[PDB]
Amino acid sequence: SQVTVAVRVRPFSKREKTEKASQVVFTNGEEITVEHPDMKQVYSFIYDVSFWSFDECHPGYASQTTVYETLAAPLLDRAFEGYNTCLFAYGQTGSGKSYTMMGLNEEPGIIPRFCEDLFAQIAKKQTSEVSYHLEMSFFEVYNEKIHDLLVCKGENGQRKQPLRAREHPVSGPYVEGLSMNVVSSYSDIQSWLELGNKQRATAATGMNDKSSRSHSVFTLVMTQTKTEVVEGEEHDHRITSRINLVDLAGSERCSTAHSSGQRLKEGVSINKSLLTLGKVISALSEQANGKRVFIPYRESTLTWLLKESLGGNSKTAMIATVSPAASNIEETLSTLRYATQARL
Amino acid sequence: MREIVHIQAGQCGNQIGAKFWEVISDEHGIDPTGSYHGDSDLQLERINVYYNEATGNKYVPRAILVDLEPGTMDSVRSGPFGQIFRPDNFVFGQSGAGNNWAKGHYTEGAELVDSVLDVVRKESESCDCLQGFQLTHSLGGGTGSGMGTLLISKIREEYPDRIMNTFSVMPSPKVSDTVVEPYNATLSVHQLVENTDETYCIDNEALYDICFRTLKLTTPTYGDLNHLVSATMSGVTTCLRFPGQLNADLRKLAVNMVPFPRLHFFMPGFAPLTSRGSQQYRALTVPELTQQMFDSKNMMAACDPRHGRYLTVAAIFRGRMSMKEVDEQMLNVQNKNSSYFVEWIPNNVKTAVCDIPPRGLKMSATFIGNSTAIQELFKRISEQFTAMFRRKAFLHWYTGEGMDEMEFTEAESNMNDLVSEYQQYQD
Amino acid sequence: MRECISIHVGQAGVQIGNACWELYCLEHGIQPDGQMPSDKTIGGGDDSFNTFFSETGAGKHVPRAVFVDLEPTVIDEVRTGTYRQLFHPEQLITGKEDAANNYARGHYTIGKEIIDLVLDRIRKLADQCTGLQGFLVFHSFGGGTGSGFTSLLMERLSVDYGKKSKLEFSIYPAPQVSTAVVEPYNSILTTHTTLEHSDCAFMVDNEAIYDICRRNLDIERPTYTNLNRLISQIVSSITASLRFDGALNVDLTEFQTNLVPYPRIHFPLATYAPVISAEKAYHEQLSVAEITNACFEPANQMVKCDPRHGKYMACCLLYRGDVVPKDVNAAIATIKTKRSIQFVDWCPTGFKVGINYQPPTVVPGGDLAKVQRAVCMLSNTTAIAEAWARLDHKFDLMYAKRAFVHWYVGEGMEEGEFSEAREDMAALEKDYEEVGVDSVE
Ligand SMILES: CC(=O)O[C@H]1C(=O)[C@@]2(C)[C@H]([C@H](OC(=O)c3ccccc3)[C@]3(O)C[C@H](OC(=O)[C@H](O)[C@@H](NC(=O)c4ccccc4)c4ccccc4)C(C)=C1C3(C)C)[C@]1(OC(C)=O)CO[C@@H]1C[C@@H]2O
Ligand SMILES: Nc1nc2c(ncn2[C@@H]2O[C@H](COP(=O)(O)OP(=O)(O)OP(=O)(O)O)[C@@H](O)[C@H]2O)c(=O)[nH]1
Ligand SMILES: Nc1nc2c(ncn2[C@@H]2O[C@H](COP(=O)(O)OP(=O)(O)O)[C@@H](O)[C@H]2O)c(=O)[nH]1
Ligand SMILES: Nc1ncnc2c1ncn2[C@@H]1O[C@H](COP(=O)(O)OP(=O)(O)O)[C@@H](O)[C@H]1O
Ligand SMILES: [Mg+2]
Repeated sequence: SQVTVAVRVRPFSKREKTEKASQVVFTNGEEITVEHPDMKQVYSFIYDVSFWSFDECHPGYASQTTVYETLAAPLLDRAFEGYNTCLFAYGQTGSGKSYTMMGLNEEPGIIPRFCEDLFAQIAKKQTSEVSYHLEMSFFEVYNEKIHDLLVCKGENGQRKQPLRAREHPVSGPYVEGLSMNVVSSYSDIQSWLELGNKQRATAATGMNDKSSRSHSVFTLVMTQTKTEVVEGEEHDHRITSRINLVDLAGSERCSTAHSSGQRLKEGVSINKSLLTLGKVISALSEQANGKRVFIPYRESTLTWLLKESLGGNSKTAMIATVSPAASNIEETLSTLRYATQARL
Repeated sequence: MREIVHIQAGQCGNQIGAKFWEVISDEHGIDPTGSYHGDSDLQLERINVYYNEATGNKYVPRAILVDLEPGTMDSVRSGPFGQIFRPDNFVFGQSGAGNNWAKGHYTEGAELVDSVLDVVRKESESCDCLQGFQLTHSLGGGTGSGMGTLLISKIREEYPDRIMNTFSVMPSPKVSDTVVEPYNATLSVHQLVENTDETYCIDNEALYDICFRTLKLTTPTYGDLNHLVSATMSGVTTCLRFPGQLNADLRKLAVNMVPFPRLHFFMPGFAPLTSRGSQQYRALTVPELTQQMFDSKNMMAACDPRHGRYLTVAAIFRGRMSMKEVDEQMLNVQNKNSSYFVEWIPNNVKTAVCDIPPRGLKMSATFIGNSTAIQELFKRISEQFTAMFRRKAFLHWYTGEGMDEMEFTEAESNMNDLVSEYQQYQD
Repeated sequence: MRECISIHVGQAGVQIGNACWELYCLEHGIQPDGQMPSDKTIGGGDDSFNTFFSETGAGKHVPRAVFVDLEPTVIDEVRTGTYRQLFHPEQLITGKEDAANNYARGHYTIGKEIIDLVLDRIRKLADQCTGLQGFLVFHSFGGGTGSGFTSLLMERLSVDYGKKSKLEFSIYPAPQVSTAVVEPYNSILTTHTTLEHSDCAFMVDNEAIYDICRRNLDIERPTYTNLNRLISQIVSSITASLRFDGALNVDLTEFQTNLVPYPRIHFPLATYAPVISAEKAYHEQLSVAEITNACFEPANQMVKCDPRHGKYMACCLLYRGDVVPKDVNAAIATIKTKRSIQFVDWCPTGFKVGINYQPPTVVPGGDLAKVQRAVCMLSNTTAIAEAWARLDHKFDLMYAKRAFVHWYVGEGMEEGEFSEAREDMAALEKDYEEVGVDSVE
């Protein structure tokens, strides 16, 4: 039960290239400094992993292959071992999060590499005796209420059913009424994810207008039928593995952003949720050292749905996208301090 | 102005509220005909917190009554202080709960909760600014557990921003006036901790012991017991009605006394309390009251705090007194008895003072405490529950009314997780 | 021609105001109805001085202040009390709901819906003023109103007005004594924002005045009325040169000019040395020497902070009554001869002096005695860093378990505004250290 926290600094965009915006964050190997332009002082942050993607020729540059091969493939092999995995993702609008997990049509992220390497290893490991079968799911959390995204809504005030979570004693928590759909190639995943992210809830306070106001979990349950009892050869014990990949929303200060009504609730819940997650992550990094603590999964929905993917003999990974400009100096600080507390 | 809506369910809630109003009216100068016959003018400045106005200087309380057998509402009507209530708020039905949490939550409670919310919306929309709700119900039973928790679930959706307390009468270890106490209490805790802000766990063993040892009474009936719960209820909302040197309200206490949201079950207490004979030999001062408050033979929780640690404590005083005495005494408590207070909260205490004491006393005090020892009050039920649930003793009266076994294991695991949460801060 | 607008936030603010304005009404002869018999007796004078009290054509005098609490229980004692005919009925009784001892609720959620009225009334008051110099705010750390609404109001005022003094008499939390678990968080979040706006932020501590009462005045069971009167005496000693005629006048542009070396270290301490009763009012000479020696005496300070654990950067001494500068020169030389009182190596002067002729007034139903002379001292030290560190340790104990945070983020706050304030307050503690270092060649 070890959780790894990482960071990836994005390189300058064309706009902030032209405006000659100032660089505030620098790298010394595994330490990352943030320097207020020259104002008074600088803060220094340390993480288990650090990806300096600011310009191409720096040593320690982090191509997408490096991000996958360092963060994800351990999740793959630990899943084939038979255990479960949870990958997180945090970053405010304009940090390089969509480029990271999904990517572009010529610059892959984490998800396509994950699925493609998965099906390749399956189809080469598939035998006359062994077999495999995968099933997906994709849902969201909005104001501590669950919603499924694979459904094609009609026309209504809202075709968003607030499903309820339950606690089966053996398997643990689950969602009542969750659409689970089979998969054997990655295109079948794209066909669902495009629809889902089209059905994801988004809103505009005054900033970038298409900003997510909800959490989104993409889960894959994978089965191993390796086991054939030679006494009669009809099926026996069987392994199952859960792989959760969750895209979160931003902290969002509610004062600088003079918000009202539904734009406040949407933000309050997200703040609460992230805090709960923080405590969990912290406690697990305090749990590996060998102490006695309590992991409060029940103070949030996202944690209660994922009690079994984090705790126990499972793996967890967190990556935090940050922008190096000077305009976005408060947001980056928030992100880095969040991930630091996730480290300790 | 702030405004409380007082819901009350079951025999316990009816019989507690009928005394609570009997006291608030005395404090504010109201008579059982609704009329005002007081002396002081501060009794009317903030009468909008509990009462509403009417034509001939009448004052009708904002009380809602949600039983399911008329046998008790008739006793309130056919009583001393029954006429002041609004007859359109005496909600009731028939086909009683049979002391079953199922009937009061799914079958014979869903058929009536709408008629209750119809009154709640009337009495809430008619307010300048509501602060929150209140409730008085008994776990272990039926109606008060089921319909109460259902109304909580339905009020927390409409009014999430506002406050929702519950003066809950928890079961007792030794005595048991009902045989299905555990199964109902567990399912009520499963629906309270997610949907409450500050509840006050009460146990009748503690009140019998208070009535026997301290007040030195030989024939304590439930009227003499609820006479204490009324006092606590009144003390919580004193600084919301009367002035003070350092005022307070419900939200202040809920902020100071709830470090984490799942931990809002409090042990209450009231001081002074003396036998009629022994009132000539006691000095009415702050330290005597503090001694009586932090003693374990006055808390209503039926739970020894010395077996745990005080996460947070609140003291609401009433009378012309000093602000040095309170601070000094509370610091002395934090320092001497440090083993009963956490260390990652340096000051585990707070204070409120009102300048207006009760009708017959020169000083009064009220005590609220969040203590880890409360796990004993649930660790017991989880023994009674599972022993009965290991082989499904009285369960066919619950399934047959539209339930399933998973709904029991849910509540069991939640209650146990709460135990483990309060144990984290014990050693 | 010499005006100062007072602002009162919270229970602490309003009660300090009910003391201060009683005092000011007594000094100037104003009755609680706002009238004056003296000006109709002889026909002259400006005893009801235009620094604090306005005037209209009916010989009435209204104060230049405004109250606000976000809770109606307090102001409704003023509206329904002995001083009801004095205040303009525009007192903010916005008693929908209180802050619940939460900075987040007195900054964004409930802190709006009031603030615009406050700004309107302050403009209405300033437009009635000619030569305004000051905005004396009285608030209290620990509370939600005094922590949040004060910060927001000062944010707005540093834009609307700008090159105007904005002082602050706050109730700083005690090291042991306190009336809430959430005192630290609110304090550390207030000092982070009320450091770039304010110009001089005085500070007191109720533990110190409690110690003063049972050792100077001989009161073993005091109450807040016995403390806010001393605070009113402080403010009167501060705001007397604008009212009464004296030798060495000292306005508000001089306190901020001779006690703030650098713009971040403007947190001084106060003392009012004669706190004796009418019995001990006799048996004692009460000369300038005794008093000035009492100001630098621990156990007579108003913040629990031993200055011998630090150094003095500057100190202003404002005297009242029968005083001659010869005695002040003597006493300053005496204090500079001593060795327990360390002054920095970059301030040999280290002394501003102010003298006035009007002695203090005696409030009936009071505790203090009549005296022919009185004194206030305001002193900047490097020692008050100790209290900041004490509070920061409590912060760092609770914020690690992430206790009491969900009540804040449930009211419009993220988790980063905390760590932005503990790292902003962990630099001022370093500044007060750097200033304490003797220079080197
Ligand atoms: C002169 C004197 O002190 O006599 C007391 C008295 O003997 C004592 C014992 C009173 C008495 O209380 C009881 O008799 C009692 C009996 C059973 C269970 C609980 C109490 C008293 O009735 C209580 C009564 O005080 C009050 O009534 C309070 O205002 C109380 N009033 C009511 O509850 C009330 C009930 C029904 C109708 C109208 C008012 C109250 C307490 C808290 C908040 C609001 C009101 C007074 C002076 C006394 C007597 C009369 C003996 C005490 O009452 C309280 C709650 O403080 C019980 O111990 C205290 C201390 C008093 O000394
Ligand atoms: N010296 C002095 N301190 C006071 C007085 N009243 C309150 N305080 C202090 O102020 C602290 C908290 O402030 P509050 O009394 O809650 O007033 P507030 O700032 O408006 O807080 P809220 O009412 O909740 O918004 C208390 O802990 C007291 O220590 C007073 O009259 N005199
Ligand atoms: N304190 C108090 N407890 C009561 C009273 N009447 C019943 N009880 C308790 O309530 C429990 C049974 O609850 P019940 O009255 O059946 O609630 P209901 O199911 O809603 O009617 C028992 O454990 C009793 O001890 C009362 O008047 N006062
Ligand atoms: N490692 C990288 N190399 C080059 N460009 C990047 C990298 N990471 C992010 N970017 C740029 O940053 C932008 C991120 O925009 P967007 O996808 O809206 O971020 P987010 O998904 O966090 O809102 C992309 O246009 C992309 O070109
Ligand atoms: Mg207040």
